[PDB]
Amino acid sequence: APQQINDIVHRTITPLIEQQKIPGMAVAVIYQGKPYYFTWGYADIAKKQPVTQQTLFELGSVSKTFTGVLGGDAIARGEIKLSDPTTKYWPELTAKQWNGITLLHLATYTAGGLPLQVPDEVKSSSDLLRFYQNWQPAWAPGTQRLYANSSIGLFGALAVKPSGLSFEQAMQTRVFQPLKLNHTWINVPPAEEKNYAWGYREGKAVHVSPGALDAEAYGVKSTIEDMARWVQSNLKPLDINEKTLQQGIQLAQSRYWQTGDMYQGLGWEMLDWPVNPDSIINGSDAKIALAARPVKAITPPTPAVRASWVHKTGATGGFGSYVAFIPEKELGIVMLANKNYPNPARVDAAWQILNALQ
Ligand SMILES: *[B]([O])([O])[C]([N]C(=O)[C]C1=[C][C]=[C]S1)C1=[C][C]=[C][C]=[C]1
Ligand SMILES: [K+]
Repeated sequence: APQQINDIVHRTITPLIEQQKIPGMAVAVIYQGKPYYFTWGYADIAKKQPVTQQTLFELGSVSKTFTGVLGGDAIARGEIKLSDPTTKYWPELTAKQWNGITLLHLATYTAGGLPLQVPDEVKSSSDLLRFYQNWQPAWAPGTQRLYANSSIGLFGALAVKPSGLSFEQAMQTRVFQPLKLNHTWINVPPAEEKNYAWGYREGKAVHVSPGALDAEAYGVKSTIEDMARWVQSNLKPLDINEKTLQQGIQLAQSRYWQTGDMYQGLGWEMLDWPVNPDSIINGSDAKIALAARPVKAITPPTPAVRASWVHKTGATGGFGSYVAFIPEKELGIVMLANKNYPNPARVDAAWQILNALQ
Protein backbone atom coordinates (compact mmCIF):
# COMPACT_ATOMS: atom_id res chain seq x y z
CA ALA A 1 0.00 0.00 0.00
CA PRO A 2 1.16 3.61 -0.41
CA GLN A 3 3.32 4.42 2.59
CA GLN A 4 1.47 7.64 3.41
CA ILE A 5 -1.75 5.61 3.90
CA ASN A 6 0.00 2.87 5.84
CA ASP A 7 1.57 5.39 8.18
CA ILE A 8 -1.36 7.63 8.98
CA VAL A 9 -3.67 4.64 9.51
CA HIS A 10 -1.32 2.80 11.83
CA ARG A 11 -0.22 5.92 13.72
CA THR A 12 -3.87 6.87 14.30
CA ILE A 13 -5.47 3.51 14.93
CA THR A 14 -2.89 1.85 17.16
CA PRO A 15 -3.23 4.53 19.87
CA LEU A 16 -7.03 4.42 19.48
CA ILE A 17 -7.10 0.68 20.08
CA GLU A 18 -4.87 1.07 23.16
CA GLN A 19 -6.87 3.98 24.62
CA GLN A 20 -10.27 2.37 24.07
CA LYS A 21 -9.15 -1.23 24.77
CA ILE A 22 -10.73 -2.45 21.52
CA PRO A 23 -10.31 -6.24 21.09
CA GLY A 24 -10.39 -6.28 17.30
CA MET A 25 -10.69 -3.77 14.51
CA ALA A 26 -10.75 -3.56 10.71
CA VAL A 27 -10.23 -0.35 8.72
CA ALA A 28 -10.54 0.41 5.03
CA VAL A 29 -9.32 3.60 3.42
CA ILE A 30 -10.66 4.36 -0.10
CA TYR A 31 -8.08 6.56 -1.85
CA GLN A 32 -8.61 7.78 -5.41
CA GLY A 33 -11.23 5.10 -5.51
CA LYS A 34 -9.02 2.03 -4.54
CA PRO A 35 -9.43 0.30 -1.17
CA TYR A 36 -6.63 -0.42 1.29
CA TYR A 37 -7.27 -2.72 4.26
CA PHE A 38 -5.89 -3.01 7.78
CA THR A 39 -6.74 -5.33 10.65
CA TRP A 40 -5.81 -5.72 14.28
CA GLY A 41 -6.52 -8.03 17.15
CA TYR A 42 -9.27 -10.50 17.68
CA ALA A 43 -12.68 -11.34 16.33
CA ASP A 44 -13.02 -13.99 19.10
CA ILE A 45 -10.75 -13.64 22.08
CA ALA A 46 -11.51 -17.04 23.64
CA LYS A 47 -11.00 -18.99 20.41
CA LYS A 48 -8.02 -16.79 19.38
CA GLN A 49 -9.57 -15.96 15.97
CA PRO A 50 -7.96 -12.88 14.41
CA VAL A 51 -9.77 -10.09 12.67
CA THR A 52 -9.40 -10.60 8.90
CA GLN A 53 -10.78 -8.92 5.77
CA GLN A 54 -13.53 -11.62 5.86
CA THR A 55 -14.59 -11.01 9.48
CA LEU A 56 -18.25 -9.94 9.90
CA PHE A 57 -18.97 -7.06 12.26
CA GLU A 58 -22.39 -5.76 13.42
CA LEU A 59 -22.84 -2.35 11.75
CA GLY A 60 -25.48 -1.13 14.18
CA SER A 61 -26.95 2.13 12.96
CA VAL A 62 -24.70 2.27 9.90
CA SER A 63 -27.45 -0.09 8.67
CA LYS A 64 -29.61 3.04 8.31
CA THR A 65 -27.54 4.05 5.26
CA PHE A 66 -28.66 0.81 3.54
CA THR A 67 -32.26 1.52 4.59
CA GLY A 68 -32.08 5.04 3.20
CA VAL A 69 -30.66 3.84 -0.12
CA LEU A 70 -33.22 1.01 -0.43
CA GLY A 71 -35.94 3.62 0.18
CA GLY A 72 -34.32 5.87 -2.46
CA ASP A 73 -34.37 2.93 -4.89
CA ALA A 74 -38.11 2.43 -4.20
CA ILE A 75 -38.74 6.14 -4.95
CA ALA A 76 -36.73 5.78 -8.19
CA ARG A 77 -38.82 2.71 -9.11
CA GLY A 78 -41.99 4.79 -8.66
CA GLU A 79 -43.20 2.54 -5.83
CA ILE A 80 -43.38 5.23 -3.15
CA LYS A 81 -43.07 9.03 -2.84
CA LEU A 82 -41.50 10.73 0.17
CA SER A 83 -44.36 13.23 0.07
CA ASP A 84 -46.86 10.33 0.60
CA PRO A 85 -48.64 10.31 3.98
CA THR A 86 -47.61 7.31 6.17
CA THR A 87 -51.24 6.14 6.17
CA LYS A 88 -51.13 5.50 2.41
CA TYR A 89 -48.92 2.47 3.21
CA TRP A 90 -50.40 1.61 6.59
CA PRO A 91 -54.14 2.41 6.50
CA GLU A 92 -54.53 0.69 9.88
CA LEU A 93 -52.70 3.71 11.51
CA THR A 94 -55.97 5.56 12.09
CA ALA A 95 -55.04 7.66 15.11
CA LYS A 96 -55.30 11.38 14.41
CA GLN A 97 -51.77 12.39 15.29
CA TRP A 98 -50.69 10.65 12.09
CA ASN A 99 -52.44 13.19 9.88
CA GLY A 100 -49.69 15.17 8.16
CA ILE A 101 -46.83 12.72 8.92
CA THR A 102 -45.22 11.68 5.65
CA LEU A 103 -42.62 9.12 4.65
CA LEU A 104 -40.13 12.00 4.46
CA HIS A 105 -40.73 12.73 8.15
CA LEU A 106 -40.18 9.08 9.11
CA ALA A 107 -37.02 8.80 7.05
CA THR A 108 -35.47 11.96 8.47
CA TYR A 109 -36.51 11.80 12.17
CA THR A 110 -38.83 14.77 11.86
CA ALA A 111 -42.23 13.19 12.56
CA GLY A 112 -42.55 14.97 15.90
CA GLY A 113 -40.53 12.96 18.40
CA LEU A 114 -40.98 9.25 17.65
CA PRO A 115 -38.97 7.45 20.39
CA LEU A 116 -35.34 6.53 20.13
CA GLN A 117 -36.03 2.83 20.61
CA VAL A 118 -38.92 0.49 19.96
CA PRO A 119 -39.70 -1.09 23.40
CA ASP A 120 -38.52 -4.66 23.95
CA GLU A 121 -42.12 -5.68 24.72
CA VAL A 122 -43.10 -5.04 21.13
CA LYS A 123 -42.95 -8.50 19.49
CA SER A 124 -45.81 -8.95 16.99
CA SER A 125 -47.25 -7.02 14.05
CA SER A 126 -50.19 -6.19 16.33
CA ASP A 127 -47.87 -4.91 19.09
CA LEU A 128 -46.12 -2.61 16.60
CA LEU A 129 -49.37 -1.08 15.33
CA ARG A 130 -50.46 -0.49 18.95
CA PHE A 131 -47.14 1.20 19.71
CA TYR A 132 -47.46 3.67 16.84
CA GLN A 133 -51.18 4.25 17.44
CA ASN A 134 -50.53 5.10 21.10
CA TRP A 135 -47.51 7.32 20.54
CA GLN A 136 -48.19 10.99 21.29
CA PRO A 137 -45.98 13.47 19.43
CA ALA A 138 -44.46 16.26 21.34
CA TRP A 139 -44.21 18.49 18.24
CA ALA A 140 -45.88 19.13 14.96
CA PRO A 141 -44.27 17.24 12.12
CA GLY A 142 -41.42 18.83 10.24
CA THR A 143 -40.33 21.07 13.10
CA GLN A 144 -37.68 19.21 15.13
CA ARG A 145 -35.27 16.38 14.53
CA LEU A 146 -34.96 13.65 17.15
CA TYR A 147 -32.80 10.72 16.04
CA ALA A 148 -34.82 7.53 16.38
CA ASN A 149 -34.83 3.86 15.40
CA SER A 150 -38.63 3.87 15.46
CA SER A 151 -38.75 6.59 12.77
CA ILE A 152 -36.40 5.36 10.02
CA GLY A 153 -37.22 1.78 11.00
CA LEU A 154 -40.88 2.35 10.16
CA PHE A 155 -39.85 4.12 6.94
CA GLY A 156 -37.92 1.02 5.88
CA ALA A 157 -40.78 -1.36 6.63
CA LEU A 158 -43.27 0.77 4.72
CA ALA A 159 -40.99 1.60 1.80
CA VAL A 160 -40.84 -2.06 0.74
CA LYS A 161 -44.58 -2.79 0.95
CA PRO A 162 -45.40 -2.02 -2.71
CA SER A 163 -42.59 -4.34 -3.83
CA GLY A 164 -44.32 -7.41 -2.40
CA LEU A 165 -40.98 -8.51 -0.90
CA SER A 166 -39.90 -8.81 2.72
CA PHE A 167 -37.48 -6.04 3.80
CA GLU A 168 -34.62 -8.57 3.81
CA GLN A 169 -35.45 -9.90 0.34
CA ALA A 170 -35.78 -6.36 -1.06
CA MET A 171 -32.40 -5.38 0.45
CA GLN A 172 -30.72 -8.49 -0.91
CA THR A 173 -32.07 -8.28 -4.43
CA ARG A 174 -32.07 -4.53 -4.87
CA VAL A 175 -28.98 -3.37 -3.02
CA PHE A 176 -26.61 -6.12 -1.86
CA GLN A 177 -26.63 -8.28 -5.01
CA PRO A 178 -26.26 -5.49 -7.61
CA LEU A 179 -23.36 -3.98 -5.66
CA LYS A 180 -21.73 -7.41 -5.16
CA LEU A 181 -21.92 -7.16 -1.37
CA ASN A 182 -21.83 -10.94 -1.10
CA HIS A 183 -20.79 -11.14 2.54
CA THR A 184 -23.34 -8.61 3.89
CA TRP A 185 -26.27 -10.03 5.85
CA ILE A 186 -29.36 -9.07 7.77
CA ASN A 187 -29.37 -12.66 9.19
CA VAL A 188 -25.94 -14.35 9.35
CA PRO A 189 -26.24 -17.79 7.71
CA PRO A 190 -24.85 -20.81 9.60
CA ALA A 191 -22.21 -21.19 6.85
CA GLU A 192 -20.83 -17.77 7.72
CA GLU A 193 -20.70 -18.15 11.47
CA LYS A 194 -17.01 -18.99 11.41
CA ASN A 195 -16.32 -15.38 10.37
CA TYR A 196 -18.82 -13.65 12.66
CA ALA A 197 -16.91 -11.72 15.29
CA TRP A 198 -18.13 -11.60 18.83
CA GLY A 199 -18.91 -8.14 20.25
CA TYR A 200 -17.55 -7.32 23.72
CA ARG A 201 -19.47 -5.44 26.38
CA GLU A 202 -18.04 -5.25 29.91
CA GLY A 203 -15.72 -8.02 28.79
CA LYS A 204 -18.47 -10.46 27.84
CA ALA A 205 -18.93 -11.85 24.32
CA VAL A 206 -22.27 -10.71 22.89
CA HIS A 207 -24.28 -10.57 19.65
CA VAL A 208 -27.22 -8.29 18.94
CA SER A 209 -30.59 -9.64 20.04
CA PRO A 210 -33.74 -9.82 17.88
CA GLY A 211 -36.03 -6.80 18.14
CA ALA A 212 -38.85 -5.09 16.25
CA LEU A 213 -37.62 -3.20 13.18
CA ASP A 214 -34.08 -4.45 13.86
CA ALA A 215 -33.32 -5.19 10.22
CA GLU A 216 -34.43 -1.72 9.19
CA ALA A 217 -32.68 0.24 11.92
CA TYR A 218 -29.56 -1.59 13.04
CA GLY A 219 -29.39 -5.15 11.81
CA VAL A 220 -26.82 -5.45 9.01
CA LYS A 221 -23.56 -7.39 9.50
CA SER A 222 -20.74 -6.98 6.98
CA THR A 223 -17.06 -7.35 6.27
CA ILE A 224 -14.48 -4.58 5.80
CA GLU A 225 -14.26 -5.48 2.07
CA ASP A 226 -17.97 -5.18 1.48
CA MET A 227 -18.10 -1.95 3.48
CA ALA A 228 -15.30 -0.48 1.37
CA ARG A 229 -17.38 -1.41 -1.70
CA TRP A 230 -20.42 0.25 -0.09
CA VAL A 231 -18.37 3.45 0.38
CA GLN A 232 -17.10 3.27 -3.19
CA SER A 233 -20.68 2.92 -4.44
CA ASN A 234 -21.81 5.98 -2.45
CA LEU A 235 -18.74 8.01 -3.52
CA LYS A 236 -19.36 7.31 -7.22
CA PRO A 237 -23.01 6.51 -7.88
CA LEU A 238 -22.72 7.28 -11.56
CA ASP A 239 -20.67 4.08 -11.99
CA ILE A 240 -23.61 1.94 -10.83
CA ASN A 241 -25.35 0.27 -13.77
CA GLU A 242 -28.75 -0.34 -12.19
CA LYS A 243 -30.55 2.93 -12.87
CA THR A 244 -32.93 2.96 -9.93
CA LEU A 245 -30.14 2.08 -7.47
CA GLN A 246 -27.90 4.83 -8.89
CA GLN A 247 -30.81 7.26 -8.47
CA GLY A 248 -31.57 5.90 -4.98
CA ILE A 249 -28.02 6.52 -3.79
CA GLN A 250 -28.26 10.07 -5.12
CA LEU A 251 -31.56 10.61 -3.28
CA ALA A 252 -30.11 9.34 0.03
CA GLN A 253 -27.39 12.06 -0.03
CA SER A 254 -29.76 14.87 -0.94
CA ARG A 255 -30.09 17.49 1.83
CA TYR A 256 -33.64 17.60 3.23
CA TRP A 257 -33.26 19.49 6.51
CA GLN A 258 -30.61 21.60 8.20
CA THR A 259 -29.90 22.04 11.91
CA GLY A 260 -26.79 24.03 12.72
CA ASP A 261 -23.97 22.72 10.46
CA MET A 262 -25.61 19.43 9.66
CA TYR A 263 -27.81 18.31 6.86
CA GLN A 264 -30.00 15.25 7.02
CA GLY A 265 -30.17 12.82 4.08
CA LEU A 266 -31.87 9.40 4.01
CA GLY A 267 -29.73 7.44 6.51
CA TRP A 268 -26.62 9.49 5.64
CA GLU A 269 -25.89 12.79 7.39
CA MET A 270 -23.66 15.46 5.87
CA LEU A 271 -21.67 18.62 6.65
CA ASP A 272 -20.03 20.97 4.17
CA TRP A 273 -16.29 20.25 3.69
CA PRO A 274 -13.96 21.69 4.91
CA VAL A 275 -14.99 21.20 8.55
CA ASN A 276 -13.15 20.33 11.79
CA PRO A 277 -13.87 17.42 14.13
CA ASP A 278 -15.35 19.52 16.91
CA SER A 279 -17.98 20.81 14.51
CA ILE A 280 -18.67 17.28 13.19
CA ILE A 281 -19.16 15.99 16.72
CA ASN A 282 -21.47 18.86 17.66
CA GLY A 283 -23.16 18.66 14.25
CA SER A 284 -24.01 14.96 14.42
CA ASP A 285 -25.42 12.06 16.41
CA ALA A 286 -21.81 11.35 17.45
CA LYS A 287 -22.19 13.67 20.46
CA ILE A 288 -22.82 12.03 23.85
CA ALA A 289 -26.13 13.83 24.52
CA LEU A 290 -29.48 12.82 23.00
CA ALA A 291 -30.77 15.99 21.36
CA ALA A 292 -33.99 17.55 20.17
CA ARG A 293 -33.02 20.11 17.52
CA PRO A 294 -35.29 22.46 15.55
CA VAL A 295 -34.84 21.97 11.79
CA LYS A 296 -35.19 24.19 8.77
CA ALA A 297 -36.67 22.56 5.67
CA ILE A 298 -34.54 22.70 2.52
CA THR A 299 -37.25 23.41 -0.05
CA PRO A 300 -36.64 21.65 -2.42
CA PRO A 301 -33.84 19.31 -1.21
CA THR A 302 -30.35 20.10 -2.47
CA PRO A 303 -28.93 17.32 -4.68
CA ALA A 304 -25.96 15.51 -3.30
CA VAL A 305 -23.18 18.07 -2.70
CA ARG A 306 -19.66 16.92 -3.72
CA ALA A 307 -17.74 18.98 -1.10
CA SER A 308 -19.33 17.25 1.87
CA TRP A 309 -18.20 15.15 4.81
CA VAL A 310 -20.87 12.38 4.46
CA HIS A 311 -20.99 10.01 7.42
CA LYS A 312 -22.81 7.72 9.80
CA THR A 313 -21.98 6.24 13.21
CA GLY A 314 -23.29 2.91 14.42
CA ALA A 315 -23.38 0.79 17.51
CA THR A 316 -24.81 -2.35 18.98
CA GLY A 317 -24.15 -3.51 22.53
CA GLY A 318 -20.86 -5.06 21.52
CA PHE A 319 -19.77 -3.19 18.36
CA GLY A 320 -18.86 0.28 17.17
CA SER A 321 -18.74 1.30 13.50
CA TYR A 322 -18.09 4.46 11.55
CA VAL A 323 -18.16 5.38 7.87
CA ALA A 324 -17.21 8.78 6.36
CA PHE A 325 -16.41 9.92 2.85
CA ILE A 326 -15.80 13.09 0.88
CA PRO A 327 -17.05 12.74 -2.72
CA GLU A 328 -15.07 15.52 -4.23
CA LYS A 329 -11.78 14.03 -2.97
CA GLU A 330 -12.73 10.40 -3.89
CA LEU A 331 -11.79 9.64 -0.30
CA GLY A 332 -13.45 7.47 2.34
CA ILE A 333 -12.94 5.40 5.43
CA VAL A 334 -14.65 2.55 7.23
CA MET A 335 -13.78 1.66 10.83
CA LEU A 336 -15.31 -1.53 12.31
CA ALA A 337 -14.66 -2.59 15.91
CA ASN A 338 -16.03 -5.24 18.22
CA LYS A 339 -16.40 -2.89 21.18
CA ASN A 340 -18.85 0.06 21.34
CA TYR A 341 -16.43 2.92 22.17
CA PRO A 342 -17.18 6.71 22.23
CA ASN A 343 -18.36 8.29 19.01
CA PRO A 344 -16.16 11.39 19.33
CA ALA A 345 -13.07 9.16 19.29
CA ARG A 346 -14.30 7.64 16.00
CA VAL A 347 -14.71 11.05 14.37
CA ASP A 348 -11.34 12.26 15.65
CA ALA A 349 -9.56 9.26 14.17
CA ALA A 350 -11.40 9.32 10.84
CA TRP A 351 -10.75 13.04 10.44
CA GLN A 352 -7.06 12.66 11.29
CA ILE A 353 -6.71 10.04 8.57
CA LEU A 354 -8.76 11.71 5.83
CA ASN A 355 -7.37 15.20 6.51
CA ALA A 356 -3.83 13.80 6.06
CA LEU A 357 -4.69 12.19 2.72
CA GLN A 358 -6.90 14.83 1.12
B1 LIG B 1 -27.66 3.25 16.19
O1 LIG B 1 -27.60 4.70 16.42
O2 LIG B 1 -26.30 2.66 16.34
C1 LIG B 1 -28.69 2.55 17.23
N1 LIG B 1 -28.34 1.14 17.44
C2 LIG B 1 -29.15 0.21 18.04
O3 LIG B 1 -30.28 0.50 18.47
C3 LIG B 1 -28.60 -1.21 18.17
C4 LIG B 1 -28.37 -1.54 19.64
C5 LIG B 1 -28.78 -2.66 20.33
C6 LIG B 1 -28.36 -2.61 21.69
C7 LIG B 1 -27.67 -1.49 21.99
S1 LIG B 1 -27.50 -0.47 20.65
C8 LIG B 1 -28.77 3.25 18.59
C9 LIG B 1 -29.96 3.96 18.90
C10 LIG B 1 -30.13 4.48 20.21
C11 LIG B 1 -29.13 4.32 21.19
C12 LIG B 1 -27.92 3.66 20.88
C13 LIG B 1 -27.73 3.13 19.58
K1 LIG C 1 -37.64 -7.89 13.45
